[PDB]
Amino acid sequence: MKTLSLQSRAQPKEIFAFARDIDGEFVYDQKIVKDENVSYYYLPDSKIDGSIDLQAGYAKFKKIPEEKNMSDMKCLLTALTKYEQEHNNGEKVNVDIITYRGLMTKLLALPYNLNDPVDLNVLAYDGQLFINSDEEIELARRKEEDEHKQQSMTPEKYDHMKRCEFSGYKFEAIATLPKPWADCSRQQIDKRGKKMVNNYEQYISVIKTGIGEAKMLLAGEVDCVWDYIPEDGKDVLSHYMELKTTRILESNGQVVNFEKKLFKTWAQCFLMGIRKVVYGFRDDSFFLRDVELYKTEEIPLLIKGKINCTTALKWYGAVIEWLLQEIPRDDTSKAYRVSFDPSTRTFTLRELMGNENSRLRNGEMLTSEFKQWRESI
Amino acid sequence: LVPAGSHMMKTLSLQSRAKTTALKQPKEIFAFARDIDGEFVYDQKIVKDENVSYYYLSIDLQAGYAKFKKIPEEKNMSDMKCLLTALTKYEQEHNNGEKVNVDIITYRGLMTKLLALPYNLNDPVDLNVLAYDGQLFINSDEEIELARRKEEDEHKQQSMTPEKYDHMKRCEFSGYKFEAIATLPKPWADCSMVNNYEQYISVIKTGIGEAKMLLAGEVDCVWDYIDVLSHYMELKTTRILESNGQVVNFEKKLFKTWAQCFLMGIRKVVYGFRDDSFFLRDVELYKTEEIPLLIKNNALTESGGKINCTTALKWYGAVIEWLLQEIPRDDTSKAYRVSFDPSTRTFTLRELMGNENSRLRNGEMLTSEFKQWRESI
Repeated sequence: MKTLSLQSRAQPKEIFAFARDIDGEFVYDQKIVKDENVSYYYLPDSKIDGSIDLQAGYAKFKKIPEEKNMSDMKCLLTALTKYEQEHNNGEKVNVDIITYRGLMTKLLALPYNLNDPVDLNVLAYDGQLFINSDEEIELARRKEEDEHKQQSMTPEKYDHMKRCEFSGYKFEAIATLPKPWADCSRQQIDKRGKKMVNNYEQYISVIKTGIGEAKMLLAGEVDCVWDYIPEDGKDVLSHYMELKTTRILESNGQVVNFEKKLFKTWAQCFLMGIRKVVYGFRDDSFFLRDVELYKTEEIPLLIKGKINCTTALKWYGAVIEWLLQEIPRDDTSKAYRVSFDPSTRTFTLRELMGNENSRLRNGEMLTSEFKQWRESI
Repeated sequence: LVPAGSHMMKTLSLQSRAKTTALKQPKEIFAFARDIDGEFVYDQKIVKDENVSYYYLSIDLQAGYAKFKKIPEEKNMSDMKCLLTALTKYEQEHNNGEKVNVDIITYRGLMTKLLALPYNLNDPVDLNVLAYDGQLFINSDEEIELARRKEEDEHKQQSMTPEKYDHMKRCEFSGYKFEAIATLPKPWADCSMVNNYEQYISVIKTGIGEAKMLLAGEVDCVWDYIDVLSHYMELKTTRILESNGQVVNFEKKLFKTWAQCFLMGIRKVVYGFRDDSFFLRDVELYKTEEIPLLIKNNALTESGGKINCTTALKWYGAVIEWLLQEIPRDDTSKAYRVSFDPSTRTFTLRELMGNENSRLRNGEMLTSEFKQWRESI
């Protein structure tokens, strides 16, 4: 086991996308993903008047079982395989690390969320590091946390919490359209507040980026398009936006808690090259009362221990460099666990058992089809 | 344990839309005709001198119904053979022995089905497509068409009274009767039973986006004299507009008429309006270019929903661009099926097996005469 002191200090572009459909199946064709799997922002000021009910339709929420909603490296590799075959001249993508934005967000946000655990699996294959959350650990963590909530909250509060979760998806539904306005039917526009809401559908952008000298492929869910998707398909990232919801702010204490969320939102968007985020603010009856659009670049200054985004990024840089330094890049006989333990506040890198390596390399992280592809090159 | 889709099939989103592009001006390059005896006429002088009608216009549109000379519908399917016969003659005699300079060769009616699709989601489409001599040839499928009309007819017997079934046949006759009573066989100065054998077919060069296309289409009459397209006119009939429901019925027809005329560069359309007793009560002249605004300004309604001609055209542009992108132009070893399935609302492109390819290339679509000609160039 190796240990990285917490005191350690060191232009994104989308290259492909994929989606999960309403039935939980994955969609890989680039054209169809762009044509019918990403929505467009539409929320006129006239409707931010307190009439929009973000808990309406809760009972028919189509919710994916959490066991099928963990970060999945397999679909990422399936999409990557297609990209390499069809758009990278049959060559492997030129990065050092392949992972999900949400996992990197956990690393970036760590210095100011020392109460949150982190557990990541890392393994070297074909000269690249593949990083994902651990299925077993994650599933158990989610189960434990929900069971704890059910047990420690009144029935009313627990149901209220579930409705808050729902309201985020509901906000996305009532603040977006499936196509540009000019290509929508009147029914598609006028009847969005009644449309069934689901969390099966996801649009996943995969970007090439990096930090310091590290090159990274990062996959992340994107909520919508702010204006349009460039016809020539260039610099599409700058056209995306995130959509969040939170409670109205009625006191100083609530504002400080909002800054903590803002930090996490900055981390998510910054890593992904997303330049805009809209927050919807709702009351305890779930009515939409205010909306605010933030530029990602200004969030650090809207935030006023003491959160420092620069320090966070220097820490993140140090973690990434450390992994690249400490994990033998061409040794495929081992797998590693990167862990942050909140009870001792230690950030650790350890070698997993051979059988854990076997599990990861033969299904959980790497797929047979991806390995066969990379072998064939 | 069954694939979600065939590995030999690709899907186009119904939401796909091309950017609006410059209007293309169609131009006639040759014509051919089918005579009263059902024989084809290819000589340009003879076709123009003997096979063209001229507009000239109580009147009972079901009169003479008893003698309607109706060609057997299985002898009236769109025929690539006659088109290729006419095209060969054109290439030999007027194009300096070179192939016509287009990407796609097909019939107007088939393209109309694609253009009108967004507002006709219950109507199936099935087209055969194949690459030959650097060009795509597109026709309906003979067997599918045969089965489909019979299927629909059985469905009618099964759902209609003998009288209403009879009423539907008289409605069909009334259109041909209107043409007969509203035209002369020659210009007035030379004029000293109803049938659907006689057809005058204009073949035009046109385009959409970057695609160049040859389209063959029946033309009803000349409005003044033989830029020949600008001298043609379409003739249609429909029931008088005595209720909102009839306005609904008319709008669907008027949109299809716009699509047909727009694609062919026909600039004028006359509708005859008839009552229950099939008396002609009103006649209205339209310019094709004014139809989209008439439809837009109609409060009554029916991308599904309100018909929008611009949206239709953007869909059509997307379809044509997609076909040209997805079907290898220089591979003559394969044939394709383009299909819209109303039950699933999916638009797909599927590679046919070798024996279907052979059937199309060796008689049904390509003729031996046409292939020998193109080879000799």
